[PDB]
Amino acid sequence: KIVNIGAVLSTRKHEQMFREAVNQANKRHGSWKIQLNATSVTHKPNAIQMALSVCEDLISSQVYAILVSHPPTPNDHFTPTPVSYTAGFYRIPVLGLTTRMSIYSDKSIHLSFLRTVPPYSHQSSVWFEMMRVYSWNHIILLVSDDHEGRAAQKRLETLLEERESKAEKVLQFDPGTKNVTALLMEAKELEARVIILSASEDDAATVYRAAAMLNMTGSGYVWLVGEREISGNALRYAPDGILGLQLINGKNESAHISDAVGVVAQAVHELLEKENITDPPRGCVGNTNIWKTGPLFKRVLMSSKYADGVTGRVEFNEDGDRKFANYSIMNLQNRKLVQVGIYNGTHVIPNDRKIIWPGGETEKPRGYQMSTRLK
Amino acid sequence: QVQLVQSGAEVRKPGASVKVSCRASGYSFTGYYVHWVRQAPGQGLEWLGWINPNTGGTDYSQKFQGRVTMTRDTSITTAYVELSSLISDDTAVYYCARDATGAASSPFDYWGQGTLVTVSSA
Amino acid sequence: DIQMTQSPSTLSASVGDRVTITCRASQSISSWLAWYQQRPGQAPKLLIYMASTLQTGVPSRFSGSGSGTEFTLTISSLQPDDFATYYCQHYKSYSFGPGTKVDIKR
Amino acid sequence: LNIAVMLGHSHDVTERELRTLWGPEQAAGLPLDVNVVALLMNRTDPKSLITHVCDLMSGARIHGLVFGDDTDQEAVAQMLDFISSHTFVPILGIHGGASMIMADKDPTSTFFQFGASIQQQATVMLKIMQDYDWHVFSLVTTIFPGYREFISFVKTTVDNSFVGWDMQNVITLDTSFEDAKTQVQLKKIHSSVILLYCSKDEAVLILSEARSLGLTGYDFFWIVPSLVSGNTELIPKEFPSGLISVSYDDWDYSLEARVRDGIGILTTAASSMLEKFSYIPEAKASCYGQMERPEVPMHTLHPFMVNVTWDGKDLSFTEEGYQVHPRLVVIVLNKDREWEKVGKWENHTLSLRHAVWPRYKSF
Amino acid sequence: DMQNVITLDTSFEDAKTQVQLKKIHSSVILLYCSKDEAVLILSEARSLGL
Ligand SMILES: *[C@@H]1O[C@H](CO)[C@@H](O)[C@H](O)[C@H]1NC(C)=O
Ligand SMILES: *[C@@H]1O[C@H](CO)[C@@H](O)[C@H](O)[C@H]1NC(C)=O
Ligand SMILES: *[C@@H]1O[C@H](CO)[C@@H](O)[C@H](O)[C@H]1NC(C)=O
Ligand SMILES: *[C@@H]1O[C@H](CO)[C@@H](O)[C@H](O)[C@H]1NC(C)=O
Repeated sequence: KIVNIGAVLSTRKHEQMFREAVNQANKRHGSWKIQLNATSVTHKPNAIQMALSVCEDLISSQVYAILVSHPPTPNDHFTPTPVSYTAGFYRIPVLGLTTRMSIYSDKSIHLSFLRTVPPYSHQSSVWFEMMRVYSWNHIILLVSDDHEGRAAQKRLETLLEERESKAEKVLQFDPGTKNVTALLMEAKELEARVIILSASEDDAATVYRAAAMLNMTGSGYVWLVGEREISGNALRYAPDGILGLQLINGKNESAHISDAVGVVAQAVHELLEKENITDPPRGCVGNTNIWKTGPLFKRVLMSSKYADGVTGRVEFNEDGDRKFANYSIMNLQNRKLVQVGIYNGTHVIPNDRKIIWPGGETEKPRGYQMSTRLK
Repeated sequence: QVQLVQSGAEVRKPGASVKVSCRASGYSFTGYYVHWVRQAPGQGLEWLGWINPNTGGTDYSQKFQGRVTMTRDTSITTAYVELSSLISDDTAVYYCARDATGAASSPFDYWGQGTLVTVSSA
Repeated sequence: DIQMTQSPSTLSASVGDRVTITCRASQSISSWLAWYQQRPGQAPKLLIYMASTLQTGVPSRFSGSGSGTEFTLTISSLQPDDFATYYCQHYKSYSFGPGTKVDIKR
Repeated sequence: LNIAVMLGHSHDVTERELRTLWGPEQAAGLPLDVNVVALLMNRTDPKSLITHVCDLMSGARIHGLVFGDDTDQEAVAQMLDFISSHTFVPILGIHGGASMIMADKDPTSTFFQFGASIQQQATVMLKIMQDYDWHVFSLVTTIFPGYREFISFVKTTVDNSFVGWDMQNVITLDTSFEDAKTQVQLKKIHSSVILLYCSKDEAVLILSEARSLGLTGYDFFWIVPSLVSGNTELIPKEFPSGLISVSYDDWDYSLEARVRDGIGILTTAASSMLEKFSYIPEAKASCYGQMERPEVPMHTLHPFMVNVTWDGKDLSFTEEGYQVHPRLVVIVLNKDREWEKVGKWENHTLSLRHAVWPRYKSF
Repeated sequence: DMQNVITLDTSFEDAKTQVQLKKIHSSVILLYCSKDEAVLILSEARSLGL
């Protein structure tokens, strides 16, 4: 009765401290045998080298789950796709630590991928909650033409159609285009002036520059900005009055690992105590049979829910994303991020700090407005 | 020198809350577990739980769940345990012991002098 | 979990007499058992860890044997300071037995 | 210039290599001769696949990869997409595990599969229902990945069509084997045509529930997607007679024909690239060893494979990577507990049917 | 406007009961059965929106 867990972590010191955390998890009184063995490997820049290392080290060591964290370089995407596909070939579940990309939500691509961090598409729920409390009846979405962007747009439309309301129009941006002046010019002649932005950092900076040069950041306009579109170079181009979102300790790898090790330990205990199980294949070479207990492990992970984590209660939906996550509403004042609101799930609680708006106005502006110029 | 210092004897009415401290010196406080074991008179040792100062992880016995709270402070290397809903059977002596981190072959190498808690209606 | 049973409940012997304590667990625990000595009004002291190796500073008279579910504590010569209660505890259950107390025969 | 093809163990490697080599030699001679390298393996584990790909990379700079499979594992499609997304070598899917087109292709990837996505399977089923004059609708669905987009697509199609199907309440199952609210949801529909959307085991469970609830009569018509009836050789007892579905098998095609078509597609793409640009494409020197972010200095093959004609067969591909005109043969469950071809859709995106209506026997 | 009379062949059948109960589209339904039979019929019809 030996259960092994693999880990793909950014730095050696993090690997050692998380192995120590796994050992501490093994110090529980209800655990007897070796239910959590610690194996770690650094993120190799080469994709096929990483796949070979995983196939030769983790799968060969009878891993029940693999933990993959953020790459050491946030500038590069460095997606965990190479290990996710290999794990999904054998139906071996994985627990993404801080992978916020909205590509693994669909399990038809990543069969056995799970993550404890909500994706960028999940911010549509927070946007809907903010709209329901600030009376943003009319909205306009500026979303780039990307799979993450398409998923976010679909989720936003699905949540908005519940109130029998729809956005005026939706514009698509190419992933890397520069001449976005026409889209903003045609979006200016709209009754609604509450803009939600969902794009990349460079695209967000380009949109900010285009709005600044077209005087689109004046009084009355409200800009809703996600987590990705404020971080990085956007701080040097975002105008005042940005209503941005930020994930509480979202990039904190230590807390996510500490929660994930306990969650996976409890899941392993439940799976072992549930019924008869099938051992993982000893070698990754020459075997074309999926794990029989893989779907059962995924089901028990989905059904798992524990509040012992330092980041609040940890639970997974049918799409493998965290439910009831904590968001912090950030308002850009004097080119500095100010925490002005919190989001504990389906509820927005503003703080005592005043909320400024683009154009220098302090009073809360209206949303949809008329121009009395009817074509 | 490895030494453990606890609080003095306390008497509390039933249904109240009692807090017991445990100060460690002479070794890495974060690098060793702190385990709390009680012993009623005329009865053997009874285990309550343990706290890891390095990560703050708290483990509690299923019998004592919902009443035992353990906190640690790295700045002063002191551990505190809080117990609520005291009953007449909770009158015992509480000891804090040291356990090695990662190694599972050194059970309670050192023991403190112990703290006596008396629960009565007088 | 795992329940620890100690036998005999009470043992009385003269000074220098051999002392044998038998402790049994509910199921197999391999060799993860430890023996403690606790005098009345005093904190417990660890004598043998892992039931095979003696703790540093413990007199050589104490010895441990057994494996699996049955473990035996053996004292070659009883001493006046050895009149205390002995407990057997498993590592990953933190469960202590009822305790065997050595008293002067009378 | 060089194409490497990997097949299964069903037939002999030498004959397949010879016929693939002689394929393009029949007609439409390329300006530069192209050779075919054939490999045979009994296993398709990811490490073996990537090692074979790297070995083929050193094989005189293989430009195109054709992969054949004999197993039912669909993760090989994801593995091929991952390989093509970081090696810049186009990969073409043939019959086997790679035919299950379900994942969203990476924009930087160059993976194209001969299989038909469920997006066009929905249109084929709608056309079949039009041919049967079935203007009533019912969607009994379960929580399965990639089905919300299909539900949205079919809702938009029915809402934006002149046929005007009677779209009743859509049944979305909360979880499989619930046995608590599933019966109420299945009994809340009184229609005649049901388009199921779930996995094979979930399909069997739902059909058993319908049998218990008496929803398998003469007037009840059940239509299921390709993945439900993917294994045509395995017919569970819970499937009633007359079960209409779509699939793609060797009834009208063959593995040799499919690999020959893939070779022709690769040759035509190479010829188009040579005609538009005098530069000759070349494979990467090393398999994957790089010290910096990958980049493509030359033009990719995507613009050169959107309008392709092969001796009268236009096997073009869309932006996603699926065929514009897939076979997607429509089949029904015959009274002998076996699947029988009843229609085809490849003909100019039109459905030609044998017109056999009373196939719902009371077995 | 009398419609087709629905008769329950066997108690707790749960197979032919549903198809017979789907034939009636009227707003008024009469019953002729025992107390437990009436309870089970109402339980079956509650899921049918009747
Ligand atoms: C546990 O993981 C380590 C990796 O540090 C490995 O060397 C060892 O063989 C593993 N043990 C088992 C029983 O899998
Ligand atoms: C992560 O959180 C822990 C406690 O929750 C804290 O000690 C640590 O400083 C945090 N790290 C970062 C980078 O925020
Ligand atoms: C979110 O934050 C609030 C207050 O900051 C806290 O009460 C709540 O528990 C947090 N959410 C979770 C899931 O812990
Ligand atoms: C969020 O907090 C509000 C007020 O504190 C409370 O009414 C609501 O139930 C909370 N929601 C969640 C999901 O905790």
